[PDB]
Amino acid sequence: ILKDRRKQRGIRRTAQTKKKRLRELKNYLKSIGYNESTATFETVYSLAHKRGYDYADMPEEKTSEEIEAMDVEERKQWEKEKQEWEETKRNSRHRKEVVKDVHKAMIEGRATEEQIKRVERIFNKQYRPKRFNNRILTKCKVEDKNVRDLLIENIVRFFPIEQSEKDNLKDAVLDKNRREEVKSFFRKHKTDEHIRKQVYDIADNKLSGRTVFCKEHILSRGSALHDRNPLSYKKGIITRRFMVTEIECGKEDDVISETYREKLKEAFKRFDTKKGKCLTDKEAKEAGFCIKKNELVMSLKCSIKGTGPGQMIRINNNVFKTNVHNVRKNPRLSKHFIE
RNA sequence: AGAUGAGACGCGUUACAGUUAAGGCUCUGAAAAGAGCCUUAAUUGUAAAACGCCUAUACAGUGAAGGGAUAUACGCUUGGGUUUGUCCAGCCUGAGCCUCUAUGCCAGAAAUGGCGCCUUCAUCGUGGGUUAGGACA
Repeated sequence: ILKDRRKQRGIRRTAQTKKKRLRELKNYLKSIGYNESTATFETVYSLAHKRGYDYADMPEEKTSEEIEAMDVEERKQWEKEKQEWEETKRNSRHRKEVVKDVHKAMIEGRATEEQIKRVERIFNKQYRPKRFNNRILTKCKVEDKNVRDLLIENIVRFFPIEQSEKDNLKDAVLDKNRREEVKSFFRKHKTDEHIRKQVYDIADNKLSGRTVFCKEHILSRGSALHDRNPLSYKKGIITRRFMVTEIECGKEDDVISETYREKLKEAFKRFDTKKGKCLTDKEAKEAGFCIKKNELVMSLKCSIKGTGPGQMIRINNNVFKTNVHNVRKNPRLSKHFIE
């Protein structure tokens, strides 16, 4: 399964793009004349980390009659999109706000309007171009959404009625005004319910125009090295910080902080707990815990068990858990081991 | 009835540094208390998140000029980097080309124009691509 590979790819490329734009903003603000120790630079640079989300303002707008229409998978995916939008907007700002703090900071530093527009360009510049439209190349190009009229021609051609009302049905379905007329003939002649969902799927132009033939005949130890999340390794004790929700009920004794361990124990005692499985977020939130500003549940340092210094490698500041362990040490990771 | 692919916004982890709150230790002081160190949590700032391989004939920015459907490329053909002991997928890209495919944004009923986009020159720098997926050894 390559879905986790795609997720890691996206995180990697997003971090690289953020590196590129921070480097360009750093270079341009140095080229203006004020490098450091001037409060315009710290303000604008700290704004640049959290630049905002104007590109997808109100993403995937949809009406409730459409929410009642699609399949279970698509409506669960749309609920995921709605939850993603709600979760980001509590921590994301729209970019026109971030532009406003950039303007405030740069006006406070008596800069020119051309410099403000140039910083605006650096903030809005797209580095890796959105190249998405023609990506999947499932081909029968060797003969052995842009196909709308051909597709309804394939659907309607099996109806017993004569060709002229087939053309009128085609003209009714390609035009968005005449949908009630399609319901009129669709009540008039009783076909399968698969025919309604299919025909009104071309009427709503989902991704079905690419799964198609050529137009003339429409008629372990392999790749991964180590764990994703860095661990903390200081003076011989190995720990990693966990959120309270993420701590499983069977692992409460592993928390290094004693007082929060007792509070988690009486949290499991006060509320109904499931023995040894992961505990819920809002279920944990009602008990006595300090709240965070942004994500709204605290974090507690936890001890990692079962592994030790025999696998730990150090790439820059981070310390990871090696997945392959001994290959005799692995030659690719042989230079980064701790001992 | 299901799967490959692009671009960000965010969250989370780690390192360093600062601040606040709570706790512990030491010194000083007649005492109130003052100072310093350590632990936990919250908050802020900067940085890292494959190892590596390839690329300076490259990559990126700015300005000017020209083109922009008689056109470009996420396309085709043929090569290359990732690439190894060998072969792929995916991504990125050189040359030719418009045969298939794809062709964004804004104003305008439209014609059309302006942005995005492509090429050249000058200037400024060092930057860019791919790496968590497989199969045979």
